[PDB]
Amino acid sequence: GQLTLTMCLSGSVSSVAGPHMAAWLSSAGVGRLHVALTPSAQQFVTTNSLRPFVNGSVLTDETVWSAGGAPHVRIAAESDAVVVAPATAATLGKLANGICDNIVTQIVMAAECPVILAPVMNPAMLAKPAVRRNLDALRAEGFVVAEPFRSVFAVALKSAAE
Amino acid sequence: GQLTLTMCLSGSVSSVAGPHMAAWLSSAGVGRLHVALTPSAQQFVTTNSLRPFVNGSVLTDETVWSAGGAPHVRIAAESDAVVVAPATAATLGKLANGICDNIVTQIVMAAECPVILAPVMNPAMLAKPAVRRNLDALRAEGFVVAEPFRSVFAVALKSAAE
Amino acid sequence: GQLTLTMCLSGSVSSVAGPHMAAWLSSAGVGRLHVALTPSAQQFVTTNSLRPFVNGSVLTDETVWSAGGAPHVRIAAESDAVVVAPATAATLGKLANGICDNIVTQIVMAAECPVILAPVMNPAMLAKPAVRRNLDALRAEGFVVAEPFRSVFAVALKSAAE
Amino acid sequence: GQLTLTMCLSGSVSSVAGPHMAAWLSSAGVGRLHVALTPSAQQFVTTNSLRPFVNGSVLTDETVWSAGGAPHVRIAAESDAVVVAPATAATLGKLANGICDNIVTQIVMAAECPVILAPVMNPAMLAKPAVRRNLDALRAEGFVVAEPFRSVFAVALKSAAE
Amino acid sequence: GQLTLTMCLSGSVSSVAGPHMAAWLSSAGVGRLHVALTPSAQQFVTTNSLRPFVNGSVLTDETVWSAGGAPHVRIAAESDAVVVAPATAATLGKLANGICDNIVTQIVMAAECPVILAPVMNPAMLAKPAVRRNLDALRAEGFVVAEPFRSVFAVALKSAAE
Amino acid sequence: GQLTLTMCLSGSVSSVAGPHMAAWLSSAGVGRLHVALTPSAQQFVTTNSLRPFVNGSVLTDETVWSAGGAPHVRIAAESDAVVVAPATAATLGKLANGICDNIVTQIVMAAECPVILAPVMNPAMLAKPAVRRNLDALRAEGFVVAEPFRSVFAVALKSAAE
Amino acid sequence: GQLTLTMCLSGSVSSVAGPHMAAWLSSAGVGRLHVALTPSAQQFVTTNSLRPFVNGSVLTDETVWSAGGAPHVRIAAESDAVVVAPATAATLGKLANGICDNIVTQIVMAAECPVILAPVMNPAMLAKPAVRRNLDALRAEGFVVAEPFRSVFAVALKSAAE
Amino acid sequence: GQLTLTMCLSGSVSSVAGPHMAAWLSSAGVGRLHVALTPSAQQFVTTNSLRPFVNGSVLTDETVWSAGGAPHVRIAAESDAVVVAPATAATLGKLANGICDNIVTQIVMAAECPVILAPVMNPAMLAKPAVRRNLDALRAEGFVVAEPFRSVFAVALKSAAE
Amino acid sequence: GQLTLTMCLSGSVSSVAGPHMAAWLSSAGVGRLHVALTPSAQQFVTTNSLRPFVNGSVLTDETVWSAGGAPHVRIAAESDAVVVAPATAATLGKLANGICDNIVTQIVMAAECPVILAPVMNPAMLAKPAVRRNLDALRAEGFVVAEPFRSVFAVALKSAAE
Amino acid sequence: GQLTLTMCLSGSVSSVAGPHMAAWLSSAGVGRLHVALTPSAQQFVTTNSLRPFVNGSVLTDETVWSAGGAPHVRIAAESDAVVVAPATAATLGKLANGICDNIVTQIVMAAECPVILAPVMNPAMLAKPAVRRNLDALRAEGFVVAEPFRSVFAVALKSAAE
Amino acid sequence: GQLTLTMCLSGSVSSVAGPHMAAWLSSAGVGRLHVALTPSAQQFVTTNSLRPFVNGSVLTDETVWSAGGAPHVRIAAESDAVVVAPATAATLGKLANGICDNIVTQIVMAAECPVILAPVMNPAMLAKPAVRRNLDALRAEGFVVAEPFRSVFAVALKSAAE
Amino acid sequence: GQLTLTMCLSGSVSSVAGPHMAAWLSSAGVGRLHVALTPSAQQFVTTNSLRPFVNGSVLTDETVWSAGGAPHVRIAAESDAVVVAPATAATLGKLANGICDNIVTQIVMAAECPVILAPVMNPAMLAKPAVRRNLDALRAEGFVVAEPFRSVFAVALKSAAE
Ligand SMILES: Cc1cc2nc3c(=O)[nH]c(=O)nc-3n(C[C@H](O)[C@H](O)[C@H](O)COP(=O)(O)O)c2cc1C
Ligand SMILES: Cc1cc2nc3c(=O)[nH]c(=O)nc-3n(C[C@H](O)[C@H](O)[C@H](O)COP(=O)(O)O)c2cc1C
Ligand SMILES: Cc1cc2nc3c(=O)[nH]c(=O)nc-3n(C[C@H](O)[C@H](O)[C@H](O)COP(=O)(O)O)c2cc1C
Repeated sequence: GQLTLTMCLSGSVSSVAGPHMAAWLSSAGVGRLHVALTPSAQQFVTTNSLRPFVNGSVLTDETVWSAGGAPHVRIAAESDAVVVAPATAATLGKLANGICDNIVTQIVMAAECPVILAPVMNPAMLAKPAVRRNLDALRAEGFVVAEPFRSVFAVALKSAAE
Repeated sequence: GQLTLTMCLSGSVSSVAGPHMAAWLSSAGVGRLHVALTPSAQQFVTTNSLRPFVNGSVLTDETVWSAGGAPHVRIAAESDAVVVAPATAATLGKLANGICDNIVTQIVMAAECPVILAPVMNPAMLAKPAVRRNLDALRAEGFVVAEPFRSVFAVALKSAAE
Repeated sequence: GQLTLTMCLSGSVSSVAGPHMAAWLSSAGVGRLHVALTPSAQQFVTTNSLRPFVNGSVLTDETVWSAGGAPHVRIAAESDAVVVAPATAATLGKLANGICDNIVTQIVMAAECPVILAPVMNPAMLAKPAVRRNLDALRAEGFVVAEPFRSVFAVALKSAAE
Repeated sequence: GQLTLTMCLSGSVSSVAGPHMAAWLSSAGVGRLHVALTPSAQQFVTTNSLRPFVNGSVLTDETVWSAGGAPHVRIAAESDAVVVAPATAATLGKLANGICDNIVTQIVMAAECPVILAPVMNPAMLAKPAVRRNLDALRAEGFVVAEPFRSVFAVALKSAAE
Repeated sequence: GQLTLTMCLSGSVSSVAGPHMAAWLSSAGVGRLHVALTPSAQQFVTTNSLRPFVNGSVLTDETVWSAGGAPHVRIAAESDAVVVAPATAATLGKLANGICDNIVTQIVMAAECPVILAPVMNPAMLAKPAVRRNLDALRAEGFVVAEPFRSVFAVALKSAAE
Repeated sequence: GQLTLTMCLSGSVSSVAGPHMAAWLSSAGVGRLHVALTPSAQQFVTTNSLRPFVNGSVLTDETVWSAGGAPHVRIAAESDAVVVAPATAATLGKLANGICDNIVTQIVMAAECPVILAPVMNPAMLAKPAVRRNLDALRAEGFVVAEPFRSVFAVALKSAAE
Repeated sequence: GQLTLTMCLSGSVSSVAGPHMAAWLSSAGVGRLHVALTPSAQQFVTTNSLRPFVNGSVLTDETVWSAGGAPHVRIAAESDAVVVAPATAATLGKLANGICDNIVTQIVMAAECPVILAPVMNPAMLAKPAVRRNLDALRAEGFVVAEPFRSVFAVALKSAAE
Repeated sequence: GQLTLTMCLSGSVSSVAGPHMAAWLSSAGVGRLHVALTPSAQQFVTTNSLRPFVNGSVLTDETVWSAGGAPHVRIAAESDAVVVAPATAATLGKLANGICDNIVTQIVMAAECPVILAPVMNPAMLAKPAVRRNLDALRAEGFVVAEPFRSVFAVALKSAAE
Repeated sequence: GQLTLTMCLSGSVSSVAGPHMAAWLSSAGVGRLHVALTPSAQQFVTTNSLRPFVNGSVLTDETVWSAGGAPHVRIAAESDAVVVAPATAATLGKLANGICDNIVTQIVMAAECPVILAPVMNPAMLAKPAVRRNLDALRAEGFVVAEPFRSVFAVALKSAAE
Repeated sequence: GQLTLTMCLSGSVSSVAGPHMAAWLSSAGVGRLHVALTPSAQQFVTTNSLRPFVNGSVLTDETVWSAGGAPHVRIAAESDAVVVAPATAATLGKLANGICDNIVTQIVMAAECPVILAPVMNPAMLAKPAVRRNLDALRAEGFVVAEPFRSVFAVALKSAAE
Repeated sequence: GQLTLTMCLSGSVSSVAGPHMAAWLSSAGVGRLHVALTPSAQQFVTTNSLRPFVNGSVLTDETVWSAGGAPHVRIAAESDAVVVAPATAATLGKLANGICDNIVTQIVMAAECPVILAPVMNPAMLAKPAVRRNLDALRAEGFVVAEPFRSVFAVALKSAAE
Repeated sequence: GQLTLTMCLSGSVSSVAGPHMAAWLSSAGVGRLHVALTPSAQQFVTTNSLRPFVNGSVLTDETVWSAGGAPHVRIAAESDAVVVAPATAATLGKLANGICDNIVTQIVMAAECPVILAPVMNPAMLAKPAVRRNLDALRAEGFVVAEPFRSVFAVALKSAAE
């Protein structure tokens, strides 16, 4: 009802569910919804597919660049929860190592609200030691790592209540 | 099992469900799946979001132009059913009046298999006389008009059996 | 005074009068004025020539695409009258057959307010049977067809009162 | 001898015969020959392949746009016959419904001379009800529909005599 | 009747009246009409909106560059009057100081016929000392400055008689 | 506190101080701050370097063109002082001669508030007669010429009080 | 029946007959047909006009570049005859002097099968000494020079039998 | 003989040896050879220099993007060994930290076969602590790190046997 | 007086004299003057530098391509003399071997009037055997080779008299 | 011998003599020669036509922009004379009014050496009052105005001696 | 005096101080100054704003790419100190993990001189565990981390003395 | 030791050995090394792969064009030997016939030092009469033709000694 939730989409084909998830959130209590995309995510989701379901901003690296300022960092501050779903190995690896080189990773690293991450990758990657350690680091950040999607957004909304 | 189905996507935001529908069809009996997009549909679905679920071709006007030939018309001939879902007012209006100016409308007008159409538009358009008459014309073509999505593909698969 | 009027411009050289008409409307009672252009209309009118006289939006297909959403359909809903003046043979033919492939035709087909159309073409086209039938269809839509420009906007403003 | 004939080419591969037909006409009595192409026709014929055989204009949508004015409509007025050969389903459908959205359809709808049309399409389209009705409409226009190419231009030249 | 008049358009929104003025002149005695545009004027008028009313040339900086030669200077020589209407502060300032950096200013400075100028600007500029002095300089050139549009073209046509 | 100040930046390397000056003004009483750039100034300052310190608009010629309207002239009207700092020889020369060919010069010539100018150039230019006369003209305009930067903005803020 | 024939097209307007010739060959015994174009030939023939009649490859310099490898040289090796028809003066001159700077000349110089060449040029070139000598050189290569088109392809098919 | 080997090339000038190495492998027992390039590697090797020696795919980020799907991940699965040679500091650092942001790093992190890495960098980097730790991490992945090129491919082929 | 002369310019820096030579010819008896440029010549001469002195056509490869037809070959036929001055080694080599791959070489090889050539190159090229033989071939063509510029055009004008 | 001379070229067709003049200067005593072009001058002279005769820099606005710094102002300081020949009305007007908006005008206004200007324009401009006054202003600058080209460079070289 | 210092600028708005800092260094003892920018830094600083104060090179990724070679690595070797100020979270994270994917990170990782880093970020990032660990890693590299700008360059100059 | 050698690379895949050969030469006595590429060679070698091994210039047609002047001809003059290795059929054919249309062929034809050529082509071309004659012509030029690569550069270095 009174919640501002920011949804982040990574370069996984699962992010085609973005518009469906945004509608699920919109067609429920969520007051403000924001969506941010990594560059790779834009090969699987278009911003025009998200805008009809998103009463906040739909942010890409190009959108934020041409607008100037740091509107994404304002949105991080204004969020009661930030969800990265799907979260690719690459995005998890960047967050785990503090390398915020796009708008999605900058939003997460600027956020002080609960952060829920939903890793998605082939299990030929999810058991690799380097990925295990990244999940360890992400969890030391205080982030919630939901291994292995409506269940994910339920946990985010609960955390956003407090 | 032994069926070749071609799915067509129109410039409605509902066509973001394309990849989910293609996976539903793929994760079932369908043997060959093809997908064709109108130019306007590409603002809502990317071809890269469809390709992982489509063991046939993913066709756009640009894809077919640069390849040369009429591969879409070969695919129409090889199809046991053609589904347009969603079908915009514009696409319904073009088919209803024999104006096949893109690959999607050319596939439908070349097809001799069952054709199932799923109109999607605001009801401020669906009760307009011109749209009613277009649906009359589409139905005189022998096309199945499913007013007002898994139910739609079920009817297509039944017709494709005979 | 309390009226929202949307003016649509077609690919006829007569649409160079757009800015003059918008000023006439603005320099009178009209409360909100919107203007939409077909792609062909943009070879005869620039958006920058309209903006100084238009306190609402000036919409083209490119403007609406990059903005995302359906702001033109919101504007159709918010309009007390929609005027297409000039209305080319091509635009009349598309409306008459329910083929809304640009923002102007989508606005008209989404509108539930009075719609006034001002055909403009060489009389070598206006007596062609196909054009006569299109005008028949447009008039069955409930649209007001003003054969053969201030008089046109007067009729629109009267209808918008009720 | 004293005749001005305008030849129109549609997006069918048969329009590669354009240059051969223009030479046949040129290498005979025809006094002025003009040629107009639809955008789709330009994937099958180049203007440079036509110009050596055409003592009038070779018109495309881009040619006419950059030149300004309506030189194609002047050419329609100056023609003693207009031939569309090949005429695609799409072009026939547009003419049949009064939607002149390119230079070829504008020339036909502006012409007051005899108009001869040569449909070309797969018979999976030519027996479709919507195409049958379009041919009915084209023939109510007074156009000569030559179902199912030198024979076509012979009929055009006879009509141009009166 | 026997007069050649060149009309120049500046980067003021008033130059949208260009096509209407050209038709007024054309729909009267004027024998040859030419039109030239500054680059800024092209954000308010298109050349395609002028060409149907202009039996001479419609000149822009790009048109003249790609054509080569100085066709605009030939047109200045062939003119019985040159009208700049509207004349922006910038164009007045350039003429007043002999800086002909575009085709419009080159036409005026090459002309030996009567030159009529119609300043248009917000009165926050027209009382500025620098603009007053520019008008002084323009008038020392022998130009007719019509402070503060059919009346303007009437004065030009009278001067062109002698 | 209650002041609207517009800062203009010219094509001098000194305009890299723009962001620092905007922060100095912002980190003080100034209520609304606007910034406008000449095209040459954009080789030394980016708009993204200014936006974080500017609670009004950051205007370039391209920004204003694509937005349509004259938002810069609205901003001139709404300003209690306009500062050009640095002011190049070229910009001083244009203002001095009433040639407002970009957004910065248009803002100054439209402004009725105090105008403070800070010339910056090599003294091989500042003693040239033509530049001396331009400063004479600028000062006859009522502009404050601060020969030969915080001191400049102090004078502007004092004048803006009345 | 069992023959692989490669047809090469040069920058002569006669190469518009390419699609007609390819259909003649296809609508006969020829088993594999390949077509290669010089860059200049592409101003007279499009690849999309050839592809429907060509069951092998349609090769241009750009096609081969982006594909990588030397697929044209594989096709030369696999050919039972190579026909250049029309063969321009420029292409004849390059072959005659061993300068294979495009895909067409590389195919001929790599071919070990019979090579049939059909010169086409104005007789103001065909009697020039330099062209006579080039034909001498081409014929010393073992190539068949058919001075001065179905007859040409008949000779090629006979040679391909042995 | 029966082995599928994938060779990866990084942005080191040493990757100009790629084509020579691919020929060495091809001119030996290797059955299927694939090559993948990082974006930086393409300033030192062209894909056209590799294709003649590579009977599998030559993959770049652009190649895979436009093709859609994950053909590189299929190739990782089908490989009996993956060699990165040369492996830059940047590529080693990305693999070491699970950041697969290009096709080369995605292939390695998806591979379940032996992975052999050949670091190449100035020793001013190879003794840096951060690089030492990356090599530690790479070796904990089970990768073979060949400090400090035919010897490297020999070790890969031995591992691929089992 | 009654002569049509075509001047050709090659990629030598000496062709900057083109405009001066065209004026010399124009400021004398020459009735029609045409100028053609090789692509390399356009790095040393612009067409806009020639047009003011040339009452015929100024032809480049791009000019002729976009115009369609063979206007250069018409100009060759209409010429009483063709001069190539300067003539580079490359252009001499192409003519000598019948390789007319640009508009300049096509004009010469189509011309039946006297042809005068003025070689210009470093003497490190003019004594090379291959260049000597090319001059032998050019002279067997009947061309006049003026080893080693007003004197050259005098010889051309004398030959053009007969 | 020991002199550094900078030659400036304006947008007059006379600047095609630039390369000839630079060679005349080079083929004499001049030690360092620099050349600068206005943007309009580049439609009549190419930089590649000047470079072979210029042992200093050949400067355009684009050259200086991409290089950064003010190399043209360094060259002004290092010059013993600066010649503008031809000097257009526009360039004279800019210098006369202190508006150095390109590299050529910046060089002149930065120069402390003798400056020689050679006006070139149609006498329909040279007797205009505004141009007369500009020449008055140029001469008050201390510049030498050579009304109405080797004679011009002789005067410059004499002044450069002192 | 005898020192070569390389200054690196990251994608923080603080890097607009780059030109001011370079002038401070230049207007002091520093003998050679170099500046390198990350791609993101170029949205806040232009190279043209730095060049006037930098007697060495101003390096970007594009500059180094087009020049070829590794001039940045030569500059790293020639430096007595390298300062990254501001250093973003992203750049710190890359250095901390040995991922030198741009010219700035390559310069630091190649440098054997003292390296001083000035982190700049919102404290919502500087207390994140992943950033703390990166600073730990940077400091294990021997780098000087100046938490939380003239003071920073003072420490760099002291270290460069030894 | 004291030798300047220029290496030329043709459009053969063998030119990928360019960087290895340049290093072999550099890692030996050669004092100055230059490298020039044909346009086709750039699909197989990048300039950035050569620059690290080349202490002279790496020249392409685009490099030389944008630089102006004839730096390649200066390099030809300064060379003690010029090697073309590999030399394609096309490049051999051009040299053999004096057609220097790119920088590589211009360097060879300008060179007065020993010239060593290493033909590389499929033997389906090397026994063609036209290629045999080209080798005859190349050898009459005094060039050394090394039929059928370190051995080639050894012969060049021996000749360069005298
Ligand atoms: C956000 C958005 C949603 C739209 N949804 C629909 C829709 O659901 N049904 C429809 O007929 N048109 C819809 N339109 C309008 C169509 O996109 C438009 O008519 C288009 O030209 C259809 O093109 P196509 O039928 O060739 O795909 C929508 C437009 C926008 C901007
Ligand atoms: C073919 C041609 C020749 C011209 N010749 C002159 C000339 O001789 N003198 C002049 O003042 N302007 C001449 N002009 C107009 C100038 O090019 C125009 O004023 C231009 O903007 C000058 O720019 P610049 O002074 O910055 O070089 C000519 C224009 C054209 C198209
Ligand atoms: C993959 C490939 C390899 C080639 N190898 C050769 C070759 O080894 N020798 C040759 O003469 N031509 C070869 N060619 C053809 C040449 O690239 C072609 O003739 C080109 O225009 C030569 O240009 P250049 O001599 O100006 O560099 C090859 C072409 C391709 C696509």
